[PDB]
Amino acid sequence: TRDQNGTWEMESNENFEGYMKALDIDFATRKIAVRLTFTLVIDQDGDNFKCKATSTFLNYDVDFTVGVEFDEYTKSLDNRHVKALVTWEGDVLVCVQKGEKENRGWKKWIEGDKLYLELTCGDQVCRQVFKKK
Ligand SMILES: *C/C=C/c1cc2ccc(N(CC)CC)cc2oc1=O
Repeated sequence: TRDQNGTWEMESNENFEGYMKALDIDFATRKIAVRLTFTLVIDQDGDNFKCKATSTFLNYDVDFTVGVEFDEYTKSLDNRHVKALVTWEGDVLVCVQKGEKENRGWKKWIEGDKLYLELTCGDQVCRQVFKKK
């Protein structure tokens, strides 16, 4: 399915530190961030997405339209400027963040009532799995 609407509670988190280290997140923010569980709230209407990931400390907010390139200032993460583009590869939602970092982006897909998120930077791949609340 291409329907990722929902409130999604973290079930698994693998190699979050490696991804954040690849982004050069400072040590203290990174060490706290690796410890924390996230809820992902995805508000999707056709091609229009609003994605909010919340923890007790760090936050992530992005709005986009599938297939429309946009400037992203990554800000609360690594404070960089990228040219972001979100598209479908089958039922996998693929984001490429064009900029200083290679292989930077993410992939989101549904596999049996679970939402998978892959965060990529360089040769680092973080895998997070969420359950629909
Ligand atoms: C497609 C959604 C990706 C995504 C990206 C994120 C970046 C940073 C963070 N945090 C804590 C809330 C910083 C450690 C979370 C996050 O969640 C996501 O789903």
